[PDB]
Amino acid sequence: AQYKVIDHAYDVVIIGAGGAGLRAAMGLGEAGFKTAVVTKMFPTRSHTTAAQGGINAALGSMNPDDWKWHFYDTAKGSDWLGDQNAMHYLTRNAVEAVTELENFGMPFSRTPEGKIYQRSFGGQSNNYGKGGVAKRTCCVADRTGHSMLHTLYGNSLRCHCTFFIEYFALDLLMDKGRCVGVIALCLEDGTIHRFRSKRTIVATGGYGRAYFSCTTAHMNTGDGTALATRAGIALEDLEFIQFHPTGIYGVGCLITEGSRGEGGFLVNSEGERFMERYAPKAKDLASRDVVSRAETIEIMEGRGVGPEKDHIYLQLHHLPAEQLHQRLPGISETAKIFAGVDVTKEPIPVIPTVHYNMGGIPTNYKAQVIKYTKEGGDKIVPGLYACGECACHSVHGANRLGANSLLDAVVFGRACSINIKEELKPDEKIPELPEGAGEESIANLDAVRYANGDVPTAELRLTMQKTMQKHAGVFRRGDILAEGVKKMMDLSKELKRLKTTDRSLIWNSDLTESLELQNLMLNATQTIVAAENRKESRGAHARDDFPKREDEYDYSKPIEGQTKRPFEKHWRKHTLTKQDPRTGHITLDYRPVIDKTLDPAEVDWIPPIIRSY
Amino acid sequence: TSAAVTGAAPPQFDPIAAEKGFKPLHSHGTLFKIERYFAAAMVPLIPAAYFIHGREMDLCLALALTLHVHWGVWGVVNDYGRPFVLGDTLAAAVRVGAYIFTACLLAGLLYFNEHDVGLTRAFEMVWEL
Amino acid sequence: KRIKTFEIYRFNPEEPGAKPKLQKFDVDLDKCGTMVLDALIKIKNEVDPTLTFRRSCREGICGSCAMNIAGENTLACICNIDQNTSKTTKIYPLPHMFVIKDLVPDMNLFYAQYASIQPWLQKKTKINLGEKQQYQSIKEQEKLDGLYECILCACCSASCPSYWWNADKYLGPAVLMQAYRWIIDSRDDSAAERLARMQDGFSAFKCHTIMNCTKTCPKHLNPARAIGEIKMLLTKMKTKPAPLPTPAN
Amino acid sequence: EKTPIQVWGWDYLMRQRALKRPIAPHLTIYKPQMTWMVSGLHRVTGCAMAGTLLIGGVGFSVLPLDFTTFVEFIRGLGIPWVILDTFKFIIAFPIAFHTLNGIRFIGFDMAKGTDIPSIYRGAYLVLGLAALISLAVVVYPRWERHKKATLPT
Ligand SMILES: *Cc1cc2c(cc1C)nc1c(=O)[nH]c(=O)nc-1n2C[C@H](O)[C@H](O)[C@H](O)COP(=O)(O)OP(=O)(O)OC[C@H]1O[C@@H](n2cnc3c(N)ncnc32)[C@H](O)[C@@H]1O
Ligand code: HEM
Ligand SMILES: COc1[nH]c(=O)c(C(=O)[C@@H](C)C[C@H](C)[C@@H](Cl)CCl)c(O)c1OC
Ligand code: SF4
Ligand code: F3S
Ligand code: FES
Repeated sequence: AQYKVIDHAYDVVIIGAGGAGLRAAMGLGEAGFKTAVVTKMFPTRSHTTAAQGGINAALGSMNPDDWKWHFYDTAKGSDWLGDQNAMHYLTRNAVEAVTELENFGMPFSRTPEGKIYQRSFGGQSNNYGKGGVAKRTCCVADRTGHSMLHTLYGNSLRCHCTFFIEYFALDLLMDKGRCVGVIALCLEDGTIHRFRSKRTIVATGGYGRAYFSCTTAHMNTGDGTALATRAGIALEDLEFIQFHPTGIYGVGCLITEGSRGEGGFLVNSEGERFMERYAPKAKDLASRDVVSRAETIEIMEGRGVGPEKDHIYLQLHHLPAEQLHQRLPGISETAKIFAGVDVTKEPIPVIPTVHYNMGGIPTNYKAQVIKYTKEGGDKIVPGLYACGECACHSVHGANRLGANSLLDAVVFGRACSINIKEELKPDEKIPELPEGAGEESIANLDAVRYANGDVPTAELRLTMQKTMQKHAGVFRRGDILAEGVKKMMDLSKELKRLKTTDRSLIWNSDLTESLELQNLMLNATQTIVAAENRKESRGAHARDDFPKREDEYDYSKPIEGQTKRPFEKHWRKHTLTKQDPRTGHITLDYRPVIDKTLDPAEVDWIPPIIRSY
Repeated sequence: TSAAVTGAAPPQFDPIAAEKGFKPLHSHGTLFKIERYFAAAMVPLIPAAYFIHGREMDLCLALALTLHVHWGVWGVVNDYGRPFVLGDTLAAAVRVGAYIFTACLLAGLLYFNEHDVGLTRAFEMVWEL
Repeated sequence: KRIKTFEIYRFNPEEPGAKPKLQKFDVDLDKCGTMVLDALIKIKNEVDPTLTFRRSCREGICGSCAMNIAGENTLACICNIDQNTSKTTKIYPLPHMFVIKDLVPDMNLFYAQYASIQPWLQKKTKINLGEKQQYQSIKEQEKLDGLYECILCACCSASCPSYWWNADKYLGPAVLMQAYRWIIDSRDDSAAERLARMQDGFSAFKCHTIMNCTKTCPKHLNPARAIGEIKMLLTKMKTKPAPLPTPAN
Repeated sequence: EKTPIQVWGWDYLMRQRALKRPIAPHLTIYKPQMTWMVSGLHRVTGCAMAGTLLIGGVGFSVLPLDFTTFVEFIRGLGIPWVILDTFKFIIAFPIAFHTLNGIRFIGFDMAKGTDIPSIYRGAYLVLGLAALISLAVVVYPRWERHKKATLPT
């Protein structure tokens, strides 16, 4: 066919308008750069707006805290797959990052003395895990992520970041391991845009839509992790797919974990607080990786509720309606509107739902993407960063901590604009593009657009999502997974039997969703193969045939004169899935988890303990 | 071919740089505050009209009705008389015509109370068949 | 098996001088979810993939599905289908918007108009961007309640016939209400000038007070209430500053 | 004198036309409601009254045919009272209503009474108080014109 191409040239181009997306844009613009921001949807539509429970920071507006206790619970939540340098940044900075929001304009809910109101949340406690339960979660009442996205958005207008709304990032501009920009389909007029820019930043959020059931938005197809898979980058920890404990039984939309930090709890068939048994001290505020597994067993064992005995109840109706107004307003409704529940008189239909993706594109403590052969360490990939849900500094490791995520976008999104006001010197001018620069990007678009074939873009997804949900669930075994990865991979062929109908350019939703599937398969696959190979049980990932957490020692027997287990035979290590998207096959390798802090002098590396909440 | 023209940044607003040169304060505020207060002072006027009659009411019914309506049909004419759909000259021409409406209504009313029965003896008459 | 029948604005802009036709779909309410959006994804996947529109969140929170269902501007995503199969529910894109395609209106105006109102925090003396929390007592921030939730779906706006007619010059419900949210933020010192921006006869005062906008907001907020309060600021009554960061702050 | 934004606003409208893009169906397709239709009625009355005050005002100046001929060149084929006592009702209502809804609209202008219940009350207690007065102002002196038709004593 025939297509129309455009060129721009920018300093820095950001493929995402998330929380991470915009905090970069706005620190980078206010620093004074030619910023382009490219997003397939208008920035208030980004998933970050869905965020509910809030954002973590030790501000102690409720009871004296230390940013270090937050660092702790974060490493804990990480299940020691989490790079502690990364988490050190996350937690010291959180105190400021969050405060900066208030100064930006975020209508934080209030203590009587006008400090930012803090709720309890899942997985946090004072005193290096030996106090009470934490009140360190910050929140605009109930729909916090929305208020932050609209705030981060508001401020994005003051810093001249010429926005490129409703363009679809196709592929990275690759010239020998260095990134020069992106190439986008413009929705509004089917034209194609080539972004020559010194740097690139990928803030595309997660891939929850790779499942039959997720809390995520229809747009979370993780095109970022494709863009970079397709530019020859290797992705990590894909297999760590947090299932949120409290997703609405039917339609699958998040009820906040906040509901629990305000005093709501989980209830079985005979209605006993069944976490007062699964996690004596933390209870219904245990980390999500452990509460969602806790829930799933009560099911298989018939203590479920409903007409079906296959989801459970979240009970809020005891709490005084005068606190359900101010503390949980937005989900009093999103429950009433979707499940018929007046949250002051009955419980809410909730089942674990695919929710967040620790997994993403490998990054050092400065948020710069990495290649890594066993040999010459982890080599930087120049001109490319990434942050938020979609990234993998692993500030999360095996299990995301509640409320860390918005913080992990705001913080590292900010750590793009700080770390680029660093090593970008006002000389090194606007990189020029290779001849034929992504001609193969558009050749794919064409292939897809006229895709004759016999399987609908629609159906294909459907069956992937359905397998992916059956085979990569909460509890995974070698028999389920191994056949999964065989099914899945016959599917990543069906793309050469794919079927569109909408032949056009100007807003072609059929064609973008087919691109969106194409990506989501490169996501789907690498996820389950990683999870099939992981012979351990740690974080969101949990095996029924490898039930022990497998580490370089054994942190029950007090280490004293144990020989270290060899790096091959233990799983306290990252998973780098590397796929060529043509053939569509994957080959693994394993980076070591970075254990040391950013500054040992300021605080100490918190060493692997018993994962017990 | 990826062999075609270099493009331009998309038409976007820029609240700050487009702020710099364009700072006049011409607040329609004060004017609006009155013409409500006016229709708010037109209230006791209208039921007094059911009751008190004759050539002295007549005058300042028509004198006060005029002022409300002049503004009214300005308000109306500024709405539907979109310069988009009308084009610039033909939109001045509905805006001019809106004073020609105001001015006329009055000549017509003034006349009516002067050489016909007046409004209050009109509203008597009709209310008698 | 009860078969509900939909009627949905179609526009194809790629076709040479094409007219906007209204398309007829039936859908089986038995193999389809509860809301309308559900039914829209059904008809794209199952019947006709060319049926184009905007969608995300799916939980009433982004506003991307805003369109005109059974006469009213509301969120396709949290809209129950008319359970009565003898009626025939029919769907249109936000009123008096320029349609790019099918259900997708050129939102760009609405968006720029937002940008106008300078929707960030501003103070009379600079302050240290990463330092302390500006005091705001609970009672001050209750004023922003009714206000911050706005998802910017543009339902209100595209429902206000003022906006239909003079979109160029009238900011319109959604957008105004937000500006107000910035003038009674007890923390924002630009009350003064932020009011100066919408002093003229069209941008602000072109509310002939119809009330269509509050009736249609799916988020059950109230834009009129604000506009009202703004008219009061443009004329008689005042914004009132905050009690100072009571010390130990 | 256009504010920075409205300049831009105009330019948009220019593009959007040059692009031959159509306009999303509005009043055609938008559902009848007690919000806009109240207002619209407030419109129609407002104008239709001033409408009369012109084709009436000027009407009679620039014509021969004075208003007192006009009352007779109608009562001269006097139609049964009920018909006539409806034109009374129609003539009164527009004033009855536009005035009621008037005080009302000002409330809305002052932020007052702008919630959906106290709005719909508004609409009814006005649309009510009008139709009621308008009939009670046409029918009450058609009363003392019947109580006098036969004087009991
Ligand atoms: C899913 C979710 C997550 C969530 C939550 C509730 C829900 C339902 N509640 C949270 C909470 O209370 N506290 C918290 O810390 N996190 C919470 N989360 C997680 C969090 O919201 C997200 O995981 C994270 O904020 C995601 O934000 P991020 O900026 O990283 O990315 P995004 O907001 O999800 O949106 C991605 C942007 O990228 C653009 N994009 C994606 N693909 C493309 C392509 N193809 N081309 C162009 N642009 C692309 C999108 O447009 C979007 O702007
Ligand atoms: C106490 C008596 C009255 C009050 C309180 C009143 C109130 C109002 C108000 C508040 C408006 C708002 C303007 C707008 O919405 O743009 C209006 C409009 C208008 N009025 Fe009145 N009104 C009264 C009587 C009348 C009468 C008797 C007439 C006819 C002669 C009239 C003619 C108009 C016209 C032409 C408009 C234009 C705007 C529109 O139709 O929506 N008014 N009125
Ligand atoms: C503000 O007053 C108004 N009130 C309205 O009911 C309204 C409308 O919705 C119109 C369909 C009704 C209007 C009076 C008609 Cl007769 C135009 Cl053909 C309208 O356009 C309007 O002007 C903006
Ligand atoms: S006021 Fe309501 S309907 Fe309008 S943009 Fe805001 S949320 Fe949407
Ligand atoms: S509909 Fe428009 S008239 Fe005002 S009441 Fe809402 S902005
Ligand atoms: S798509 Fe988010 S509102 Fe319906």
